[PDB]
Amino acid sequence: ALGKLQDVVNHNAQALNTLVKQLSSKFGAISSVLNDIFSRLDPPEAEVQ
Amino acid sequence: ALGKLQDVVNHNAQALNTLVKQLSSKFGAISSVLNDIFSRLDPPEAEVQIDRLITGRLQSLQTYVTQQLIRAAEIRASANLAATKMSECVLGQSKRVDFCGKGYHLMSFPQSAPHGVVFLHVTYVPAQEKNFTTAPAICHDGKAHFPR
Amino acid sequence: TMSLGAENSVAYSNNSIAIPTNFTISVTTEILPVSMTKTSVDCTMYICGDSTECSNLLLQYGSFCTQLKRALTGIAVEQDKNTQEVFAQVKQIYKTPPIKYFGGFNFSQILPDPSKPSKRSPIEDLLFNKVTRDLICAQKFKGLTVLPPLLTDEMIAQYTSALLAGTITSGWTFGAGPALQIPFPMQMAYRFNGIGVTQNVLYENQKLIANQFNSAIGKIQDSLSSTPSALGKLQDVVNHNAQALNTLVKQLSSKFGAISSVLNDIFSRLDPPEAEVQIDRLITGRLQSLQTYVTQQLIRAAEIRASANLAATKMSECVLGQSKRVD
Amino acid sequence: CTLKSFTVEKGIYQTSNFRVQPTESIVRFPNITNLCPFDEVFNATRFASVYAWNRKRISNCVADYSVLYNLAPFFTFKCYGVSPTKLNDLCFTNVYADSFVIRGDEVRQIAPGQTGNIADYNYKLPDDFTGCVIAWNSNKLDSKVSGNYNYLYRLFRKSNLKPFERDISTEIYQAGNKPCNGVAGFNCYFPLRSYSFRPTYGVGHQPYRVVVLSFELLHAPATVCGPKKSTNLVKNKCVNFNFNGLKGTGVLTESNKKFLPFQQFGRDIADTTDAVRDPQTLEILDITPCSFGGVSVITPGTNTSNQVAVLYQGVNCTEVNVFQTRAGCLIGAEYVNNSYECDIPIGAGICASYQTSQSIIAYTMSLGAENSVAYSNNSIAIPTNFTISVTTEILPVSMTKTSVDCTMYICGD
Amino acid sequence: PAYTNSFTRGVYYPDKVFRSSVLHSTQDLFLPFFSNVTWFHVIRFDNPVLPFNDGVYFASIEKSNIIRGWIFGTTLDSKTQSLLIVNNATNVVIKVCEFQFCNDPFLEFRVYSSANNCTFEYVSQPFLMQGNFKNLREFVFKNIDGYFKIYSKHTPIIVREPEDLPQGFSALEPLVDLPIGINITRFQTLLAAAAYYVGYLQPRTFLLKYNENGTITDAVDCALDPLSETK
Ligand SMILES: *[C@@H]1O[C@H](CO)[C@@H](O)[C@H](O)[C@H]1NC(C)=O
Ligand SMILES: *[C@@H]1O[C@H](CO)[C@@H](O)[C@H](O)[C@H]1NC(C)=O
Ligand SMILES: *[C@@H]1O[C@H](CO)[C@@H](O)[C@H](O)[C@H]1NC(C)=O
Ligand SMILES: *[C@@H]1O[C@H](CO)[C@@H](O)[C@H](O)[C@H]1NC(C)=O
Ligand SMILES: *[C@@H]1O[C@H](CO)[C@@H](O)[C@H](O)[C@H]1NC(C)=O
Ligand SMILES: *[C@@H]1O[C@H](CO)[C@@H](O)[C@H](O)[C@H]1NC(C)=O
Ligand SMILES: *[C@@H]1O[C@H](CO)[C@@H](O)[C@H](O)[C@H]1NC(C)=O
Ligand SMILES: *[C@@H]1O[C@H](CO)[C@@H](O)[C@H](O)[C@H]1NC(C)=O
Ligand SMILES: *[C@@H]1O[C@H](CO)[C@@H](O)[C@H](O)[C@H]1NC(C)=O
Ligand SMILES: *[C@@H]1O[C@H](CO)[C@@H](O)[C@H](O)[C@H]1NC(C)=O
Repeated sequence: ALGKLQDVVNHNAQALNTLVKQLSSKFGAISSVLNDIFSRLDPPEAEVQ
Repeated sequence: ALGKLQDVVNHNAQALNTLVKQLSSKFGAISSVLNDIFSRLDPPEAEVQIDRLITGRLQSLQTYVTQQLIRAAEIRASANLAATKMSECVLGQSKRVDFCGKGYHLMSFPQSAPHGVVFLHVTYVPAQEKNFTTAPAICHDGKAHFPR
Repeated sequence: TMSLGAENSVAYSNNSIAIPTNFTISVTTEILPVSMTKTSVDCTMYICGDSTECSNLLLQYGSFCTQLKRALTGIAVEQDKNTQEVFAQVKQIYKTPPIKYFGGFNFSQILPDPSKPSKRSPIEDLLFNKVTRDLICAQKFKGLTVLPPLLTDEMIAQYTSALLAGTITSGWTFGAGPALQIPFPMQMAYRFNGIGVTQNVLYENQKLIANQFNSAIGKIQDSLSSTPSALGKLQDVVNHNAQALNTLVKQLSSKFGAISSVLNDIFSRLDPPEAEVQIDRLITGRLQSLQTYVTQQLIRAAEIRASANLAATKMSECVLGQSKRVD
Repeated sequence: CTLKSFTVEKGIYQTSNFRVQPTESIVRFPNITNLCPFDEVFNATRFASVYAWNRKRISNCVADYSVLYNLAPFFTFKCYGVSPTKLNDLCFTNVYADSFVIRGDEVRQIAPGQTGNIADYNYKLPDDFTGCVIAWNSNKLDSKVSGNYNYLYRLFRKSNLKPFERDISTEIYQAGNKPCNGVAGFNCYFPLRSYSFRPTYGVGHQPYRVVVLSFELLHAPATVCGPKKSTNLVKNKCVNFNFNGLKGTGVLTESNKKFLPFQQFGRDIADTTDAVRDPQTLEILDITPCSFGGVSVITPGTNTSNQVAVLYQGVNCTEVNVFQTRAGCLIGAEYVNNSYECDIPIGAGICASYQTSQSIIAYTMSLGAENSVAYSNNSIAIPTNFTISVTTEILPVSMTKTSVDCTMYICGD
Repeated sequence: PAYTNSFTRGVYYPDKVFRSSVLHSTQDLFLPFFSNVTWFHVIRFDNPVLPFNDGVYFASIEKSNIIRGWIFGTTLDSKTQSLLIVNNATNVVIKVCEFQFCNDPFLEFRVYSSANNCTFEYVSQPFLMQGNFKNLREFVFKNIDGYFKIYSKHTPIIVREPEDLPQGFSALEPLVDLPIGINITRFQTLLAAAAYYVGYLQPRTFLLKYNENGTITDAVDCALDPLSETK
């Protein structure tokens, strides 16, 4: 019935879920926690990470 | 004449060719090939080069996907226009000017085409006109007479 | 709380009809964008400025300097085509007759004025006076240029006059096929006979129709007056292009993760083994900013193409004939 | 070349950009001849310790940084922000030298990032390191045991130190909330631990005289710089310039600006260097880029001819037949006073085509023929015959569906 | 004591860069608009020990030579460093010589506590110092990791109600940039009517407009009201 009405809602839901899930995805780094990288590895390379 | 259909085909071909050729461009590494990097350098040093390469390739793929989405939106607008024209011209006469061809629309015959549709609009075009003296109405013996 | 409107109450009944007894001719107006501001960027100058070594290091990068220029050229061609599918639908350029006695009307503010050297109408004169080191020269020294349109203002004015001289002399014949001369009191009668009103109302109230039309033209002349919020749909695209070009010349002063923001300071303070580590982050950031600008320009060009198709449909239906589509 | 093909179609194609190359080089530096004396610096007998730094903010000089290249063996140069061999052309504002006799393998802790005891409560550097670090083996001069009490070393502090902050302290530490009142009781001593030395000591136990002099590269008038020369200053000529380290290209004309006595440099709307002050006698200049532009080639087609027409976009025919339009300087065509349909769009309403010898002609666009439909008070035009015509429209309806593989395109086998 | 306002005064050139018709914004140490100012009548010994928290906005209203001293220092008892600055007709006497400090700051030069080993001196010729327009003299101060910047601009001021900081924008250009490494955290004036308009500084974003003559005409503080925040 509401195909085009639920389509936009599902698209927005998927977009928000992807955007909130890519925060726990290492973009080529040691880890994904900001504090752990800032404190538990080293000051200098923390900037690069 | 047949350029609107070749346009999308050539655009997709050029996009695919550019995406393939993007694999032969060093994004800041010693070589485009990955095995030579993973064989001639140690893991920690080659890690930076392979990360630069994977980042460049992912960015190129994302740019391709964005261009494909924009082109798909444009082609969806074109397909909706074509459907409206086929539904208002073929499936019945339309009194819209220039919509079903230039002139007084009479018929429209649809035909298949590669990645498109080629309509055949039949239009009524007057010709061989002559000048005549006209008037809004004529006067009778006391009443008026307008053309019905 | 927002007011949705007034509160009317129609009195429905088994036997009750409302038949009008007087007409009120009114002339409204609509604003539709057609074209945009064609732009062209310089890859070897926006990314690398007076930094030849930077060009030698960017040549290794992927073919990103050839797809963005191609996209901008396609956008420019599309914007140059939108001014031909709207303002150019009649092949023969018509000319208004010398005398001005079209029925009893006063088509003097829409027809071109030969006095001023612009060959435009008072309405067009009022329109071309409200839609606008300098910033233009500053953006030029960094790749961002503005290509001039194909059809100039005089050609568009002649096209609008041709679409107007064929609408007064002829009716809807010059749109379909060859132009056919028809008196204007009769053209308006045939147009009134297309909404339901018989032709026995115009010929009996022609002077009143002429006066109402003149008053409507007069009120339209004051609707596009000093009031700023009139030509908002034409200045919005200009402001968007301006804020887009300003956001792109501002990105050249942002550290994308380097020790500086000049391509001539990193290559004069660091060494080649370490130069390729801090000079590539800035290049990557500038390429991302340019790609973002190109994507925004593509979306804007798609919106402008949709608006131009709508304007062409309007010019074809409303101007080149009569349309029975409400609103 | 720009589009890979040996058969180009009929149209206008952007190829490259017109640019004028420089033909000279300006390296005007501030006229100064005095040399920074190195007697009051690390090259001396009396040294200091980490308890009391030796910070000498030197003045303007022409000291060449390539002088200590023949210093004692094992002279490390870890420049975290600059390059060692490049310290011969940059003009620094002010150099902040330092001196200390830190002992042991903790020489790596002097560099930024490390959080050793020396980096915790004996010394600290900001996270920029605008200079270099100079450290060498100091054993032939510190072999005797008489320098033990002369080389101090602080102890732990209840609070972290500050970068560029001296830590001179002589009180007694107080652990928790129990003041020992001068006399050293339990967990309370004086942070004046003297380093122990020995002539025939270990390799890692030997002290190292370390110099951590830094700089500051900014808009302030530079004082110290490398030894270079100076040349004349041209005005109406696009050349290279190296004014006070600012390297770039473009014309250097005379400006009518109003630079205040304290304003040296000058930027534009986009934060780009548009004007600079000469390091010599005060003169206001204007850094304008070289005369550039954009080219465009008008080609009638590959297999129809071999002639072309260049379109220098944004040129007034006085910066590069010849035709000056409102879009550039078209060089290679001729403007005929006729009017035809547009075949090759150029700009400003002046298209081109390949018509009759055979040459590329330029002409104003023809909007169409001129028809004058007579309008009288009583004149109708009723047609007397019909001509059925069949037109055709070409509209796309679909697109080739594509699919990509990440594990095969982004990453090979 | 009293409290005068600080309407649109306390703006200075942050960097040494000429800009024409721009809208720049830096996170420097300016003076908050519409802030309290410790109005002290030194006509009467008004000699407080006001701190030097992140800067000061010392101003003065006099006739000829009333206020001529801005001695600095933090622990001014016997050993701390200081910054003596008098404005005699010849030149400035800028000094950093640590020496004795007398409790009485009265001045000719009469303090002269003690002379000893110094670290830096300055005899700069460009000294820091209509009839009805007596003087509107303000002196901005700030302690950075490097040099000790000093901003000032002597402008005429009209006569009006009892002396208060007038309304009107005026940028402060720098005069001296002497290098120093002092750890000063206090303030002390010297004089032999007065304004003593001390105003404390603090970090705040200030959007400042530059004219086509290289002069600041107006500036937002971006923290006063939501209108400025939107501006
Ligand atoms: C007339 O209208 C009323 C509503 O007011 C309705 O109830 C009634 O049935 C109608 N009668 C007829 C004959 O339509
Ligand atoms: C109709 O309304 C118009 C208002 O513009 C008025 O001028 C005219 O006299 C009216 N005519 C009749 C018959 O009411
Ligand atoms: C005929 O038309 C012309 C111009 O349209 C006008 O000047 C003239 O008065 C008209 N004559 C009559 C009788 O309507
Ligand atoms: C049309 O209106 C203008 C208004 O300025 C007037 O000057 C002109 O005389 C009018 N023309 C006719 C034919 O009424
Ligand atoms: C030396 O440099 C100063 C710096 O401004 C300048 O005023 C002076 O003219 C220069 N003298 C010579 C001989 O170049
Ligand atoms: C080109 O130069 C001529 C002569 O100096 C001048 O009149 C004209 O305005 C110039 N055109 C442009 C576009 O600069
Ligand atoms: C009308 O045109 C047709 C061809 O288009 C022609 O054969 C015919 O003679 C013309 N005249 C008529 C039908 O009266
Ligand atoms: C600041 O000035 C106002 C107005 O003069 C006064 O009421 C207030 O007590 C002063 N002090 C503080 C801390 O607000
Ligand atoms: C400067 O003086 C203040 C005042 O107590 C002090 O807290 C600080 O440690 C001193 N040193 C620096 C570098 O601020
Ligand atoms: C701005 O500078 C110009 C330069 O000629 C000068 O004429 C004008 O008086 C200046 N205006 C102000 C307000 O300083």
